[PDB]
This record gives sequence, structure tokens and C-alpha cells, in this order.
Amino acid sequence: AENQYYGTGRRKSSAARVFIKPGNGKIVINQRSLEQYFGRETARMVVRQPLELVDMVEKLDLYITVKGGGISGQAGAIRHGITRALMEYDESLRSELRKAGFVTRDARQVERKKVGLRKARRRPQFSKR
Amino acid sequence: PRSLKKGPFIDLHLLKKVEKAVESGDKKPLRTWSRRSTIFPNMIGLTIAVHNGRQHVPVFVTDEMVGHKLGEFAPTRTYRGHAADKKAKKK
Amino acid sequence: GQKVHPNGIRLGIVKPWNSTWFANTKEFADNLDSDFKVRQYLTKELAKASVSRIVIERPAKSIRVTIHTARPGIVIGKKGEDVEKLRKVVADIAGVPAQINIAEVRKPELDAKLVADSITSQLERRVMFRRAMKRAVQNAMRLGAKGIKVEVSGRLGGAEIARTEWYREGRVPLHTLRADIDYNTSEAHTTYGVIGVKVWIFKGEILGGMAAVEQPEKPAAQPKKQQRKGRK
Amino acid sequence: AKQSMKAREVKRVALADKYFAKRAELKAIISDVNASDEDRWNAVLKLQTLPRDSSPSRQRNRCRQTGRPHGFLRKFGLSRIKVREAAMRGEIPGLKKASW
Amino acid sequence: PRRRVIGQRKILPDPKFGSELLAKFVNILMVDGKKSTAESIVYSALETLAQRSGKSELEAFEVALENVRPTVEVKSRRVGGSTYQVPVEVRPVRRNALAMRWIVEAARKRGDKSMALRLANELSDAAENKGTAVKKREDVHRMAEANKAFAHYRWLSLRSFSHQAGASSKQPALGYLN
Amino acid sequence: MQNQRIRIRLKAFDHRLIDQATAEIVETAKRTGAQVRGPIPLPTRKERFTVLISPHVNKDARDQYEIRTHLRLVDIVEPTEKTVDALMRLDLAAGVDVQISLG
RNA sequence: AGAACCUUACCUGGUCUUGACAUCCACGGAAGUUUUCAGAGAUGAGAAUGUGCCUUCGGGAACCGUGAGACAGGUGCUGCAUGGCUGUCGUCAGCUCGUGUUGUGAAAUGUUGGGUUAAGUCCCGCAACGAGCGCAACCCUUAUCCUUUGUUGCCAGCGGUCCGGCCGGGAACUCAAAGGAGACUGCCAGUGAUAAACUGGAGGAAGGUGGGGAUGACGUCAAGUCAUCAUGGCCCUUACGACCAGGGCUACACACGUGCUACAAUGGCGCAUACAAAGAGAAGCGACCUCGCGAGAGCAAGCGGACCUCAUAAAGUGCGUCGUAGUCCGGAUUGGAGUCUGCAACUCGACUCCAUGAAGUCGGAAUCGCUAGUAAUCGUGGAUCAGAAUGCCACGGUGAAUACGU
Repeated sequence: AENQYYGTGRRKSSAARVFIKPGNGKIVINQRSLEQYFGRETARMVVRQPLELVDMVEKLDLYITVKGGGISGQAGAIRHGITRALMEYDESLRSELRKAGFVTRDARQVERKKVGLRKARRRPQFSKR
Repeated sequence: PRSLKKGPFIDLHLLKKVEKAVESGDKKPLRTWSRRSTIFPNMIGLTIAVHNGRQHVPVFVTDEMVGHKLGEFAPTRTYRGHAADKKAKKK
Repeated sequence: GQKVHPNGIRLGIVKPWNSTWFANTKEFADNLDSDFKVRQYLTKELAKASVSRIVIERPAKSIRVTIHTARPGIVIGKKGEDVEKLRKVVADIAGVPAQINIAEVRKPELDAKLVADSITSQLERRVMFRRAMKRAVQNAMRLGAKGIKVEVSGRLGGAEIARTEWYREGRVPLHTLRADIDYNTSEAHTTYGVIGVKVWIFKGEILGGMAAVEQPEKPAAQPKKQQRKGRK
Repeated sequence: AKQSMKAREVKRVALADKYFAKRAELKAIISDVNASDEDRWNAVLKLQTLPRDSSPSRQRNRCRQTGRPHGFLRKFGLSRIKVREAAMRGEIPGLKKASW
Repeated sequence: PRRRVIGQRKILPDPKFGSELLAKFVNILMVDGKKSTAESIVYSALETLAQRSGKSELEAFEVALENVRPTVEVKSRRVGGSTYQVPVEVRPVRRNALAMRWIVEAARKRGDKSMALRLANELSDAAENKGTAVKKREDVHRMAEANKAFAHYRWLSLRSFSHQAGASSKQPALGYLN
Repeated sequence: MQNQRIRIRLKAFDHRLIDQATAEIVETAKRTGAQVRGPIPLPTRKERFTVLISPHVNKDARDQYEIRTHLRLVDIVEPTEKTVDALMRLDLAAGVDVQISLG
């Protein structure tokens, strides 16, 4: 319980800040409009795709701040950050969004570039003779 | 291409042999290590004996050669020809 | 010859550093040389005492030496004049005035570097070292710990081949990151050239001698820490 | 390695400081882009021939302890091998092994 | 080798339509890491399939993946001075991927002036069981029907299997004593 | 958002020295002044070094060392000459330099 | 780890031997500093500022010339004379310590079996018992999550308002650095000799000691460094030492190891557009500014680095554009100038730009890493760094096939 419920949208080590409240369906993305940020793009249809599914598109109001990631990919991070926030329409709500995997955090974490190695795991190539 | 940027070159190093040589117009080959130095109008008609790391090479300085440094007319490396290998260094 | 060096890996957890000073990047190269010099030049005066560690520290307008010894009085000397002469040559190397203080003496008959000095005499004095190593190991386990490892090198007796030997006993983990674990490698000369002993000694699997602070920000420091965070 | 390569540098740094320090900006004022329709005359710049070994472009220094050329690290005043030896023994403040 | 059965990651529905089968296609359509092109190049390919016949965007795609599908495989395992072939039965998990891999091999040479078309045209061919990889299943099953004759060092093994409560014949199949 | 009035910065290589030395400095500042704040933590720097592991050759195997540099800010809204005086009288740290200069 | 010159590590050429540099003694000079000319520079001659420090008041130290001895110095040779330190097999999954017993003994036994494990993991157990090393563990780091701090971090509403946390102001929120939370092959179920563990169930970010790292036994290989460095034996000691310059490590016949980028149109071109993380910069790097074809420039706010700046991070997004013709991909060579780092751009340095303009269309013999945040692929910063990155180190974007079976 919070004044405005909140999601962290952690997806593939980018974190999508997402503030939900009741309203008339309005959107803020990166302190600008949807039209500036996701212009003539499929990425505008991504953030709506989970909101349409729980049938609150014209009923939930939102404020969105996002760092790290790729332009297509950040829309993909906001798609977990919205479902993270949804927890209180019903007591079962977070259980079911977890069951669909859009609460379940992408547990796979980074492998450091390694010492004596060309990549994380790329060990040298040599024939040297 | 490469240049000497913006500041004034005669070479500091070459200057003390040259100022006494120009007074004569030209005199015996000026024993020079200063292969770092460029060719200029003041130097037309001098004879610069130019150390190449191994020995001195006389460069006769003249007007058709002012686009160059002294170090270019005196060689450094040896090139293995490839009919059959190069026997000698060439001056 | 495999393995990462055993003390090199402990400096972030449960072993403290040999040096603690601050140079803000730009002067660090000049400070590293100065910490080396105070280490070199100070030990040059105390050749005759017996010592387990050297620890160098730079507070504001200050350089503080800590030294670990076999008994408290050996470096203090007659009327404290010896330790004042030590503080004299730290003032001459260092860019600030100098202190030196004496540490707590701990396991001084079992210590890495005093055990290795002790074996080294046997190599100086050109004995075959056929039974010496086992009697070395026995004494270490009469004097404490839970295990010891010894490896002895240097052309024993003046031989013209390499001839090494080693001895391991009890429990000695080698690559351990938890507890302090006492290691020394000696370098020393005798008539036929250079000798050396590598000494790993193992006291316990957890030692607390270096830790990060106990507490978070709120219970730590000042009683009233909270901001208004607005609220005019 | 040799003590001569460090000896050469040690004479270079007393002469660098003696001639060049008051002349640092004699280059920017007399030579570079700030010398626009000002000076560019050789006769005030003919005085740098003695500082020729002491010049900032040969101040590559290498290791301070040994005089050994090549593979230097300016932040320790040391090199690869000898850095590793001092980190191995805890001589350097805050310096530890890496994991992440 | 290998102590226990070990798994696989599993791919998860794309963010712009909500299909796994589309998200599994775009992955082998990705060249030099550019997933964000390979996405549009698939959906615009699916949009081309919808233009030949408007009844579904998946119409010809879903059936291509049936029509070029391998049911059987050849594995190879040297016996001395010779390599030979020994057939093996294929997992479904490789059947789909093989079929999408032959579709993208065929698609990169189709030569039409944009990949959405190359891909859609090579799917349009595999939709009727007429395109390039029709051959490539058919041939592999032919080497698999023929090459059951040989088995992996059968002659000394052959008593060793029958005596171990096995059958009286060299099994030309993976992980058997033959 | 706030305007920077003054900068108190504590700098160290060692992570243990900087929290403890701060925890006394904040205490000393509350006991000898009336307007103190809980030390903003501020992000830690880390410098990357790689060197050989064998004396000569064995190029492949390598060794890597890291050194971190830690920053505490406190943020006293006005330091008194008597806070700064207590701070320097009750100082005992080596790992840390405290800066009462700003930049 | 950044070889125009220095790299004497090498070579040649100039030049000297108590010696470039240290201590000790003898003599002249204070060292420090400023300056003309010869000399390539070393070096040398002279001018001018100063006479400090101690003092048997001679004279000396510091530092410099000169000399003697002791001695300095040496990438000087020997790695089958070595020390220090570390590579290989290999994360092989083994190896040994203490001790008894059986054989005459070298040696076995344990360390082998059954089940299980990522592993000599762990249950059961035999004349092997007890115990240690390595894998395991503690360990750091990250992951949510809980917590405090509340800026140079943050903003759900509110004010100034270009609607930007810039600032009046605000604390719901990530968020940083630190207290640390959770997960134990545990519970419960199936299986397996409850017996380790694998699989199923569940809440939760996550169930296979959660992802990542640290991480390499005892040790052969007469492994590899006397060239970081220790050091005898042992050689030179007008030199196998040393100052200075020039040349050189990046030559060129070619072949070979390695990496990059391209060979396309999934792309390149153009105009317009978006968000990183992490770190370096008070010898330094730097907005705005005006100048410059661009590079850069001078001016200068600034920046101790969560502030300002490298940096508009690129791939990615919009739209038109091109058709296999080595092109609309690729853009190398070379002519020529503009600019940069530097007392020096010629062989061997960095950047812009104009004209002209090739190989290459998936590559023989050969040849290697990868099980998933990996493989693949883009951009960034940094160590080094006067001037040179395709390299290396680390960061973040986007991110794959499959692992049936032995």
C-alpha cells in the first residue's frame, strides 16, 4: 500500500520506473509525449499490450521514467514495470501477473569480462607454432 | 601530408654552423647530425655533410630541392631485392 | 609452479593492509615511493631486534609507524633513545613529522617470519637437512595452530643440483579467503649463494581481525539524523 | 635495466626545469596560434639548443627504482612485474584482488 | 557421458503480437545481433503472406514449417579407417528449428530486392511443399532408410550384446550395444 | 531542488576506514554544532589495472587488480569554527583524508 | 600496454675514465640561478647575480671539476648452481598425512565395492582406522527485497514555467553505500537402502549448494625469467661502464599466428530522432562564445567527478534513396594543401579535406571458443598515454541454435 503504487520494471538489467493511479487513461513517457518518444513505431503498441489484457487501458492513468536500455527494448521493460505495479485491483492480482511471467524478474545476471580471456568465456584461439 | 605546424624553423641546431657559412657564400662540407632540419632559401648553394647514423653524406643544397629535408637525400635502410638478395648499401 | 599468491587475495577481507595512506590519484606514485622508503630505511636501524610485522599510516600532518615485535622493549632500547632515533629517520624520509608506536606481541614463537629465520640458520650452517624439517614441523605443532606447511629450497649443503624438500601436517587450506592465514617467504644468502624457506601456518578457519562496520546509517553516528525533507 | 638509463633522465629533469620553465609559454606566445601577426622570428627562439636532451618529448621516464625501459605505469611509478610483487605483499593501500 | 538430464532455456512470446512461434522465428532471422530489424522483417514478411491469401497472416508460414519438416536424421561415427553412417531418430525440438534454418538458408539467396519479400516468397514455396528444403528432408530420409545396414564395430560387439540379455542382431541406432 | 552551500568530502582507498571515520565526524559535528545531516553516501569509483602473473611470459593467464575510492559528503548546512576545531582535535584516521575545501 | 629522438635493451658515430651516480679523503669552485659564442649535442671558454652551512678558522660537506685507494657500475655469462615467482596437463578428479596390520620384501590395504554427485559429494560397508589437500565451505559481487541517508540522487500532486527537479517546493518512488534479508539439493511428494541427491509441488525475483567471480591439490615436465630483482661461481672494470646524437625495435622476398573491417540492400547513403552504465580529467581535460570548408583555434564559465565534461554512445526509430554492374557495398593506394603533438615530423607520429581511385562477391592446406546474459554483435570509457589501438581491460545496449543419447 502506497499513495501511488509503483513498479521497478527490471528487465534484462534495465529498470523502468512506472507510477500507476486511477484516472481516464492518460500517459507520460520520459517527461514528453507518447508521439515524440515512440513515433511511427511498434514500441507505442508494446506498453498498451499488458494494459489492454487486464482491461484498464482507458481506466488506469500512468507516469513513466526510464533509464538504461534500447529504444525498442525500453518499451519491452515498461511492459514488466506496469505488471509489477499492478498488485491491488485484487489480492490475487500479483499472483496472476507472476503466473504470466511479467512480475517474474529476468534472473539471468551479467558475467564480467574475464582476466586472461578475450570475452566473458572466449578463451584464446591459438594454433601458434 | 605532414608539416611543422605553426612556429619558426631554421633549426636551432644547424644555425651556428650556417650563419658562418653564408658569410663566405659556401665553404667546406658542414659536419651536420641535424637531419631533423628542413631546406630553406638562406641555404641555397651550401654543402651539408649529413650524418645518417652510420656516416656523413654530402647534400649539395639548391633551389630545386627546397621542398625537402636533408635526411631524405641521405638514405637509412637497406632493401632486399628479389631476383636475388641485395649485397650492398647504396650512395 | 601453480597457485595465486596466498596473502595477495586477503587484502579486501579479514587481513588488513601493510599500509594506509591517501594521495588523491595525482600524487599516489610519489607516495608509494615514500612508503617504500620509510619501510626500507627504518628496518635498516633495527636489524638487531626481532619483528613479526611493519605497518605504515599517514594521518593529517602526520606519519604513524606501527611495529610488531618478539617483546615490547627490544625496539624501545635504553632510555627510549633508540625509538627516538627511529622517529628521526622517518621524519627525514617523510614529508611530515613522525611517530612510531609498538604493537601487541602475538604468537611470537610460531610466527611466519620468525619460524623461517629459524630454519634458515640450519641452511647457513650447511647441514644435510635430512631430519631437521620433521623436527621443525614437530616444534611448530607443540607451540600452537591446527596445521603447518613448509617448503625448503636453496641447493642444500652447497650441492651443484637443485634438491628441494617439503613437509605438510595437520589441516592447512591454501587458497583461503576466510581468516587471516600467516605466510612468509624468506630470501637470504650463505657462502654458496641464496637460500629460501616458504612457510604457511594455519590458526583457524574464521578470524575477525578486519571487518567492515557493524551497522547501517540510522543506529550509527548522531542521534538526530533525520531530515524534514521539505516541510517548511 | 641499467642504472645509466635512470642517470640520463635524472640529469634531464634539472635542465628541463632550469631552461624551459620560464619558457613554457614562450612557445604559445611566439610559435602557435596565439602568435598571429606577432613575432614568429627565430632570433628569440634560437636559445633552446642546449635543452635538447631535456625536452618534454623524451620524458617517458620508465620505472623509477631500476631504470628499466618499457612497460611503465605512471600512477605507481613502477612496472608490470614489480607492481604485481607489491600488490602480492599488501604494500599498496586499498589494492585488492578482483571479483564481480 | 553426462550425469543427469539437463534442460534448455525456453523462448517467451514477442512484445508486439504475443506469439512464441514468431519470437522463435525472429531469432534465426537475426544477423549481427540486430533483433530490432529482424522483428519488422518477419511481420512485414507475414504481411506479404497475407497478401497472396488474406485469410490469416500465419496461413502459409504455419504450414511451411510442417511441409519442410524432417522426421528422421543421419548421425556419423567413425569405425577405423572409414567414417560410415548410422541413422538416429530426431527430437521435435530440432525438427522445427531445422525447418526454420533451411527456410533462412533458402531466403538469403532468393535475391528479391528486400528480405521481407525473400522470406515471404520462400515461405510461399514451402506452403505448397514445393520449395527448396522439400528436397533436403527427402534426401536425408533416403540416406536414413539405406544406411541401417552398418553399425558401430558390430562384429566383436555382436556376441557381447546377445549375451547381456539383448537381441540377436546389431542395432543400427544411437546408444545401443550392437 | 537544493543549492550547494558548502562541500565537506571524505576520501579513502580503504572501505572500512571511511565509514568509521565518518561515523565519529558526524557525532563530533552534532556535539559541537546544531544543524547536521546524515552522510549522503555518494557513489564509489573503481580503477582497472591488469598485469602479468608469471615473472616472464605465460601471456594467456594474466592477473587483475582493482582499487576503489570512496566519497562521504555529510552536508553540514553551516560548519562552525568550533565544529572544525573538534573535528581536527578528535581525528585519528589514516586511510582517510577529510576536505573542508570545495570545488 | 602505447620504441620520430629516449627505451645503452640494440648499433654506429662523437667523447671521458674513481668513472653518468653514491659514501670516504686531497684541492679549486658554494650548490642554485641568469647569459653570449664555438661545437650537430655531449662538451668547452667567458660574463653577471649569491658567499649560505661548519670550523683546531687551515679547510671542508652539499653539489661540481680533478686525482688516488677502497669502490661504484654492468639486460655480464651460467636457469644442469640457485633463490624469489609462476605456466602446462586440468578444475584431471584425483593426491596424501598420522597410524596399524598382511607379505621376506619392493609394497599393498585405505585411495576398491553398491547407491548417488557438477567433485574422494555423501549414505552403507569390508584390516583398514582416524584425518588432511584439491573440487565442496567460508569469500567478494550481483539479483530482487527490507532498511536508514535524502545530494552533486529522486518527483505523485502544487508553484515560477520555455512543464526541464533548473529552481519556490515536495518524500510516494526508483536510486546510490552500506546494515544486510531469502534458498537449507531444505519442506512436503515420487524415486533412492532416507541415503546422499535428482525430479515434481509452492510462495517468491529465484528453488538444485539463485546468476557472476574468486578459485588449480601432491607434482613430474632437468618447464621459463640471473633481463624486475636476490646471488655465489665469475668476466670486463679507458670496459661486457657512461654522456650525447643520429639511426632502430613498426625493415621486406615472402610465408605463417592473431585480431579487425568488408564482401551487402536484414544493408549503405542523406536529412531528422531516442535512452546507458561505468569510469577519467585541478601537468590536465572543458560548455557557451566568436573564428575556421572541416580538422582545429583562441577566449573563457567550469570540472576533485552522481554537480561540469569526454558524450548527441552507437546499434535502434522516421522517411525517401540504390539494384549485383566490384555497386549505390568497400573505400585501400597516391598526387596536393589545410590542421594537430612537439625546441625535431625524412626513413617510424595524429587529424581534416580536395581530385584520382584498386583488391575483395564468403576464401586451400590450416583453424579455434561457446551450454546462456553465454555464443553473436554494436557503441562507450579507461590503464598505458608528449605523439600513434585494429590491441587489452572493464562497462552497458541488442542477443542465438540446442544439450535426445554415451
